[PDB]
Amino acid sequence: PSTIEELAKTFLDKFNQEAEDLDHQRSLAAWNYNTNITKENTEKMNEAEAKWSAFYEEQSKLAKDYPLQEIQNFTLKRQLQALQQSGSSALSANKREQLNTILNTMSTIYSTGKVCNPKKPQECLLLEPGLDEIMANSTDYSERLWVWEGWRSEVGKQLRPLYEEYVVLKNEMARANNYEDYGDYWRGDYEAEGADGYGYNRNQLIEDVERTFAEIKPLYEHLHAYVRAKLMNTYPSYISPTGCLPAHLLGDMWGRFWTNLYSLTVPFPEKPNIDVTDAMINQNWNAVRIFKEAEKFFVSVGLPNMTQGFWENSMLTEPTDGRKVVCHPTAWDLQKGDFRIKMCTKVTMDNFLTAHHEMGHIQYDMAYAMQPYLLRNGANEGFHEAVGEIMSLSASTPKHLKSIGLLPSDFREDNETEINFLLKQALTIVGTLPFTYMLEKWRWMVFKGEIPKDQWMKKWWEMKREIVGVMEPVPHDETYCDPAALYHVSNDFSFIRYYTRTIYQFQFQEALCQAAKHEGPLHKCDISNSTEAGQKLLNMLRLGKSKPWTLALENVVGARNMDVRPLLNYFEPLFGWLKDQNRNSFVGWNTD
Amino acid sequence: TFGEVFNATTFASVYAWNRKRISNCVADYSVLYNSTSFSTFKCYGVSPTKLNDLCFTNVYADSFVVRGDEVRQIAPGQTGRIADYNYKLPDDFTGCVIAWNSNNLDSKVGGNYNYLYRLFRKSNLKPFERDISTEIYQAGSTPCNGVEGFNCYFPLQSYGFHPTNGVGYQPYRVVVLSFEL
Ligand SMILES: *[C@@H]1O[C@H](CO)[C@@H](O[C@@H]2O[C@H](CO)[C@@H](O[C@@H]3O[C@H](CO)[C@@H](O)[C@H](O)[C@@H]3O)[C@H](O)[C@H]2NC(C)=O)[C@H](O)[C@H]1NC(C)=O
Ligand SMILES: *[C@@H]1O[C@H](CO)[C@@H](O[C@@H]2O[C@H](CO)[C@@H](O)[C@H](O)[C@H]2NC(C)=O)[C@H](O)[C@H]1NC(C)=O
Ligand SMILES: *[C@@H]1O[C@H](CO)[C@@H](O[C@@H]2O[C@H](CO)[C@@H](O)[C@H](O)[C@H]2NC(C)=O)[C@H](O)[C@H]1NC(C)=O
Ligand SMILES: *[C@@H]1O[C@H](CO)[C@@H](O)[C@H](O)[C@H]1NC(C)=O
Repeated sequence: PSTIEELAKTFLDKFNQEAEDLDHQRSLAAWNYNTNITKENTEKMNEAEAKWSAFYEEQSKLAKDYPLQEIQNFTLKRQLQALQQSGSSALSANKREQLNTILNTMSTIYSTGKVCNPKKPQECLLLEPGLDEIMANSTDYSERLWVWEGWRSEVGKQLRPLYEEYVVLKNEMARANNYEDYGDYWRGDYEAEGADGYGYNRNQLIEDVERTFAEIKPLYEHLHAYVRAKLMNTYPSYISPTGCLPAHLLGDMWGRFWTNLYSLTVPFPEKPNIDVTDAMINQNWNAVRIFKEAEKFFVSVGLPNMTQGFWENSMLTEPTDGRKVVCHPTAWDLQKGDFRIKMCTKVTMDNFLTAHHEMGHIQYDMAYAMQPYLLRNGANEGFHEAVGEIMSLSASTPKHLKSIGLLPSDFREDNETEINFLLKQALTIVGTLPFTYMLEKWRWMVFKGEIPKDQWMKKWWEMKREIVGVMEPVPHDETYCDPAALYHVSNDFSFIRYYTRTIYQFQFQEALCQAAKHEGPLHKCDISNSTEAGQKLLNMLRLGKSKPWTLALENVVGARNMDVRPLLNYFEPLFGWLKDQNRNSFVGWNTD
Repeated sequence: TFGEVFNATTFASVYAWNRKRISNCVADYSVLYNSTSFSTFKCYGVSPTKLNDLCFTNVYADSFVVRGDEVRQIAPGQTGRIADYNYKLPDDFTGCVIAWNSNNLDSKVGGNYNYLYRLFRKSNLKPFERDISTEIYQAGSTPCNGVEGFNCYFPLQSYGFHPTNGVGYQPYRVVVLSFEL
């Protein structure tokens, strides 16, 4: 006579063990493919994935067989709920197949969708390493424009039909799963069941996003006017001082990041931005040294140093020996206590900075290994790169790298450079906050039925001008599908992470700096050498997904919910400068 | 005289823990207690130095291999999965526990799943009890007809040992010496 909760717990224990084992085995299988791309290794990685995938579905059904309402241990309940989310198999089997075909085709199109300009048609560059390398450093409006509508026309026509069906299937699934619509499904991820004043509801998320964006908007506007102005001197005939910005000119295929506008919008080109790569190069540093310096950083605050297995097994540089591998930074938890990083790093300041967040990931991974497999993750999708970006912030401090011999003692960063850097930070960091919020607002509304198919494009761009203060060269009707041209949209990826993650980092860095009694501007804080912050950073690092991320956060930063104050505060210096620079000009968009 | 047990090529998996008894005191603990390799050597109810002076009624050598992490379990008053369902040692235990890293021997590239361990059991081992039954663990009220299904699980699973593993999840051998007074 063993209660349903009891019996269920027993289920989990068996799961965790079966799951751990299989996950490790996939993991290794995938690690050999990555570090060693070989036809055989490809085959083996797919096979092993297939067993993991199959296994997961089987176990998910069974999980459902325990009635969620019956469980009383919330800590238990949370692993359970997480497991028993049905996949795309909680509906017709004949529908399911259709859906996967849609998806594979989309990515497929998107994957290899090449565009060709009228002139030199035979050029017909590819999205991957073609257009993108243009949009980034091209100041010809005509060039940039053709590279913009082409992609949006070509794949758009193809993607529009697919997308509509895509929507219908996903709503059928969400509804199947007692969800209002796909939108509300994705808003599940931020749900908290702690129910002791720490609970969280998928409805609260929309309100909270909107509210915070409301508080961000002032900042955004002034960044926007400044950047518009500098652009005018570059693309003088097309921009209008009381209006929005034409999209193609934002450095990327979409204006996700104004990073590439720095050359154009640098406030003081006289003072070069401080690049410590020549320092490293001339000091005959190597990849290993970089990662070792990182390690020290974590140690100095209180974190463990990396496993022996980490140095032994990890790939930290491109294989000299003719092993072709895709090279992107990655931080792996291979689930048996084997932790590793796979960035084929090269010697630059940036890589140095990167390794501090990739290692940051790893330290997270290590921190919650005592938690059970299901609970073995950061409390929501934001935290993991929210914590692996925060180390890249302390690590980049001029204080910090002076400290480790980054430059000459008493470097004395001047305010001209300091502001110059802050702005660069803002192009990428504040640049994308509106972009992102507007996109997930469109998708959320679509999924709730708030937008008809014929009003799709009309409502999308109406939102772009209103919120992002961006406008499109040519009008687009409902033949054009533009939002699908973004990877994450057309590859069925949730997208609001980018926003929440960005508000997370600074609440963190601000609580850690406030704990390391740092004084003065928040952007020069460096937490190194402070165990006080370390221990308190850990205290949340250990929980993993085990407590409602609201409690997770409140431990670190004393607040149960997102607050944008630390963002504003981090950027406050650039703010005041921007108001000055915009003292004599117009701030705002006019929609047309 | 017991050199053969320690350096044996292969070890019993923990649920079938091996028991070997010795009749001759020709062998000494000089070589053992003075050994760099032994990662653990907790002697309970005795003095590791004092061992060479005495001889005892019954000597008992149980050998088996576990997860690094789990070595802490083999000791009096220890409650865990291994101590509950695999090799409980009685509190009033007088003897000595020995363990050493066994990575190079027991884990192979691509894994060595051959060592196993008992996951469920309807109740805890009695000190030094050995249970090797393979009957399906009927957690539920519904009885399982000798096949694992909803609410009944096979109770034996296999340690996965790879050279890459973490130390805690790395495989070390263990030998426990029991003394009769
Ligand atoms: C964190 O605290 C440690 C503890 O001191 C700091 O390490 C030390 O940093 C100082 C400043 O760069 C270095 O000082 C030099 O020491 C030598 C003697 O070893 C002396 O001849 C020089 O005149 C100079 O004072 C020292 O090398 C270094 N020592 C060690 C063991 O690392 C570290 O800089 C602190 N970091 C931060 C960010 O606060
Ligand atoms: C990269 O992958 C290849 C193939 O997946 C590995 O080649 C195998 O090498 C072992 C060891 O000699 C042979 O037994 C297999 O027959 C090989 N497989 C094939 C089909 O070539 C290669 O060793 C890997 N290289 C490393 C170490 O990264
Ligand atoms: C990380 O740093 C600490 C430094 O104290 C290491 O802890 C000890 O390091 C010495 C090495 O001189 C060892 O002899 C000790 O055994 C270590 N402590 C323990 C509890 O074993 C720690 O080992 C370092 N990292 C690694 C991977 O060993
Ligand atoms: C095991 O073999 C090695 C080499 O022969 C030896 O050093 C060791 O002492 C042997 N066993 C024991 C129990 O010491």
